[PDB]
Amino acid sequence: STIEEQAKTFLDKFNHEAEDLFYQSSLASWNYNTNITEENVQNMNNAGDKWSAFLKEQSTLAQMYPLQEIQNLTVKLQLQALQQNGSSVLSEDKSKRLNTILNTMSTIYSTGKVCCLLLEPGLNEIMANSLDYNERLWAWESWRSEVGKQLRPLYEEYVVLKNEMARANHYEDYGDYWRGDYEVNGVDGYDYSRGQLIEDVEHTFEEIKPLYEHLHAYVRAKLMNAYPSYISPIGCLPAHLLGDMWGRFWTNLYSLTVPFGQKPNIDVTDAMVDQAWDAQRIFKEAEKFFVSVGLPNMTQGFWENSMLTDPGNVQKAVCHPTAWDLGKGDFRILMCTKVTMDDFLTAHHEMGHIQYDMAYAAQPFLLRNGANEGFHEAVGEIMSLSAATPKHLKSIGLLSPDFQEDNETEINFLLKQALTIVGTLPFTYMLEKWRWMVFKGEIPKDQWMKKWWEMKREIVGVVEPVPHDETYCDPASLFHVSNDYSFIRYYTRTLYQFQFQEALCQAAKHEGPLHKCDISNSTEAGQKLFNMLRLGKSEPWTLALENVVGAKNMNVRPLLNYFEPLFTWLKDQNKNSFVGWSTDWSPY
Amino acid sequence: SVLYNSASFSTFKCYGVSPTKLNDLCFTNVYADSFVIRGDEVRQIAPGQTGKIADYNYKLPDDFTGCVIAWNSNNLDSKVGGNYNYLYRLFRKSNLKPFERDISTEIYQAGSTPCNGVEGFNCYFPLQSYGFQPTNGVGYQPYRVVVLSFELLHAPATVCGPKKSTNLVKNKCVNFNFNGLTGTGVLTESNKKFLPFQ
Repeated sequence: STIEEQAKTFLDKFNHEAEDLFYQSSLASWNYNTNITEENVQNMNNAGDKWSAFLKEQSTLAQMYPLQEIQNLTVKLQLQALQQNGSSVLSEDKSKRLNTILNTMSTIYSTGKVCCLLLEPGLNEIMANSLDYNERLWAWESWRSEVGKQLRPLYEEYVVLKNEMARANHYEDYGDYWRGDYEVNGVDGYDYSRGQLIEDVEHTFEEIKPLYEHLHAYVRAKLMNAYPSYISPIGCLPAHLLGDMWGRFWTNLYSLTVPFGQKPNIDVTDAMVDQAWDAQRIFKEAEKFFVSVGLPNMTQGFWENSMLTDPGNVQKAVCHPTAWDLGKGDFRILMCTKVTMDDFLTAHHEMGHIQYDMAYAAQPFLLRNGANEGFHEAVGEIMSLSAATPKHLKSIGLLSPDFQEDNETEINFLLKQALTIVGTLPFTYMLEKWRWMVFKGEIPKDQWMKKWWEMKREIVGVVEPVPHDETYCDPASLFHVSNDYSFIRYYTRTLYQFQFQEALCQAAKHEGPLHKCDISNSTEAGQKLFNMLRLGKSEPWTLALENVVGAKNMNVRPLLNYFEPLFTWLKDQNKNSFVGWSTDWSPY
Repeated sequence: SVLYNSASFSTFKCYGVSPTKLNDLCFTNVYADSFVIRGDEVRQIAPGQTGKIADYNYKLPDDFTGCVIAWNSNNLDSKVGGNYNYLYRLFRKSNLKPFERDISTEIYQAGSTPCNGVEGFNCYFPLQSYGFQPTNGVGYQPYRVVVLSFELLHAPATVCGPKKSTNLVKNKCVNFNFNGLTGTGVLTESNKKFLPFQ
């Protein structure tokens, strides 16, 4: 009969059996987290084995159905996640060799060879809060001469294996496969191929470049009082003076730089003790945030199936901020909720992932999840950003409604968020572009460390403290590279964090910056956000973006409105400090 | 009337005939269609709906003038660890007429590969299973729906139940309605007993 009619029957049969197998793998993982036992580890492996075997079995029979004969512009998006092959498309002997490289980069990164102590939070707190030039430099050089030296033969074979695997699925290289998630493959009219992702990203970096120059020059000028000999006003910042092994997280450098000493950063910990909270009480206060905005309420079985309190040290249990999704209406959360401000900001960041899956609960399993990677994290960042605004917390439970800040307080708030949100923005764009040249062939095999430091001074602005040879290796020690994860998911998270906040605050009769917008007591911002959160994998992200913001690509303009008081203050404080930097100065 | 104010049913709705009017009305014969479904399928049990449940399992007539009894449950039809004892038909070669049962088992045919005793490609198993688990949400909870059908034929109805009784007062010129006779007079004690069937 009809080819498109029989294709829906094959997908309904898969969804009626995949939800039962996926729920078993998620239920077995919760048993190990509740009680640390060796029996729960085997149950999780046996549950995941049948999931990988049933998915691979149905993927073989799905290749017989034609993909180009889809005219409904909906079934094609459901066959892409089913007909996937992954790293098992090559030979059987090369499958175990490629997976072994991922374990070698993770074993060395997990173990500590510096004496003993680990990297995080062990060595991370050493090269940040010590205030010395010869102390934090020896720890950074010892890590590259032990960890980076044992990754040269492993990283060379990682490029040749990922290149052959990518060409088997009709592509180009490893970097081209990551760009295919943003390609529109469903509804036509909004053309956005993989080649379009090369642009736009490079255009927004030029407009945000003057903003990054005022932030990097402020941190460089602060350390001149402690290092008057090495650090020069016309120089830069070495790799060991960034508070991180690679310079990604710059939050550790906030303890050394102080913008104003009259007003300290805001803290809502004192308001939690006055209202007598029991840790669980935080989950009750976080529920009213989603009800008064327009989003649906929670479920009845969420307060009895998910962990809400702390089990203590007497019970073997683990906890880490995470978004668990068991499926079939079952949702659980595993976070050691305490009584402080750190656990209150991370509560709303991970609660948005639970409300995301509840939007498309009635939709089939194939239509769940977004069409592009990194879009789920943008839903959680817009919720945690509003949880720290003093103008928003005055209309709910914690805090006093008669609480406001001045201009001296906003400086300390915008500077702290600039070392985490937009602090890792140039670092993501640097590695995303550098890997596209190594996988293709624009960089020789013996020029990986030479070209690495050349792109730092042109994008991030970090000089080379120790000239590396052809034996060291920096990108292989990354948590995303060692686990076969794409680093591009954090780039779109920063841009989409301010675009979604600008759209929800625009309909609520509010313009200008986004450090004082109100989210609660507004049923219009929640109804507009719920539109694209129900679509999922049924429609591409280009069409779903117009339902909230009103564009098809990223835009750095909403990002500049949030840091408007910070960009103006950093202009007058860095105009005596050589705004920017020069690539002529060298530390060695 | 005693089954409406009990406050023990989650959904007690009717169609056409009001719940406060069928208490003193005769009925030729009343059926009893009992079945256990999910939570989202309760809205589909209505005269004039369609989908994958009302057109393949229980079909309601267009002139249905009865009631739909449904209550919440999770212990009388769902055990610990998941209950997969209630099956249902998802796809079939044809629809089902109202008031008709089907206990056969056949393989659905999608496009080519005629399906008759052979499964695999282009042939799927329609008889699935509900996911009645106590750890799921609210929409996945089982609901034991009992649909009652009302019909009227030319045969004399044996189920009516007209009205309740009152007190007895004599030596007064009040109104009384014994059986179908309405009379107004003084009721006095009589010693002339009639026949034991008049």
